[PDB]
Amino acid sequence: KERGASLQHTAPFGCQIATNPVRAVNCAVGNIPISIDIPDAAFTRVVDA
Amino acid sequence: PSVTDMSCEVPACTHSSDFGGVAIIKYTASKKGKCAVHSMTNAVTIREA
Repeated sequence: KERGASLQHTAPFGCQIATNPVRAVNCAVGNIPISIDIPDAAFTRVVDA
Repeated sequence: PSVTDMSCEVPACTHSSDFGGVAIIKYTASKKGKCAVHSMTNAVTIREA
């Protein structure tokens, strides 16, 4: 009864939390590095373009 | 055949063991025929003769 607002409503940065299992979805915090090792079949030489 | 209005553009070049340089030469000729290509500079070698 005197439980107050859950973390679903009070957590900053718009985190959406689901359970079974417990997880925090779409917490807009910081940035992220992504590395792509692209194969060589996808590329076309400048002269062919 | 004789030629005129020759221009040379290198859209992509990489100094490597393989043919890493490609050059597109726009020209105007006079008639159809076989022409020899030769580099007057020793630092460049063309695969096609």
